[PDB]
Amino acid sequence: HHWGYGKHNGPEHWHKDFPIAKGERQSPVDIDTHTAKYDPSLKPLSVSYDQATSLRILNNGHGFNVEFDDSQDKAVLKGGPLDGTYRLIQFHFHWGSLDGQGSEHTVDKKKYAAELHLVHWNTKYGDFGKAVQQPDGLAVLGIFLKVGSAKPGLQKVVDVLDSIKTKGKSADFTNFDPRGLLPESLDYWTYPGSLTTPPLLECVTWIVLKEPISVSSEQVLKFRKLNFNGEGEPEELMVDNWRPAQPLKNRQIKASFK
Ligand SMILES: [Zn+2]
Repeated sequence: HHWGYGKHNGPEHWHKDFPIAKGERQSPVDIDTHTAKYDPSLKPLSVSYDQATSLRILNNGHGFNVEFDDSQDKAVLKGGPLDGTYRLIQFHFHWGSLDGQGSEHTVDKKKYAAELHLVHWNTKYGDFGKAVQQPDGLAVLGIFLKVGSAKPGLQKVVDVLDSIKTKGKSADFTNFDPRGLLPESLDYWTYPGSLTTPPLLECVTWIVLKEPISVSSEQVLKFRKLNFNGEGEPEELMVDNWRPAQPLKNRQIKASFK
């Protein structure tokens, strides 16, 4: 039936409804740090989030999204391997039922507790809908989360989860600053890939940050209390909403650092 992360509707079943699941540039992938090619041509990333305007937080049945006003160049990403300006539209996380799993991408086979994705679309295309149809339509910034000390900037998000426990629930979520989720360093790996949830379109330039951010176990615990189900239905906890690593195939991962 509808895609999900369960035994009968999980990742291994997706290809039946979305054949692209078996495509040539699918994500996520395992980052082999020894075979990644350091590229001197890669410029530094430019993250301009000081004018960012968040509007709402929503439980979509497979995770939660924090949405932003993308009607103007308020929160943009440029530089790095990107040509042009990319507007922030929303961010979401992927996590596990246990601290030893949860991330989509892995580094030398290592899995992190969760992975944050900041989705941006190329302004040359006019709207998100047109952008996903292009090979250079999206730019997604991936950040790993490890369990350790608490991330002060994540608490606002953690506190509002009670309000959107079930599928379809949404809440006002204004004045949230995404800068508080960024690691100290901006060194990264980059490769051409896809969305990790259906429709799985191959329109993404992935920018995966080397440095993980730390969050407390109490913080990730609250993520695990969300529900996949709608109100009044049998409770199914939202855990392990991650897709496993796909074949790299004809692709080379480049590093911005040595
Ligand atoms: Zn994602």
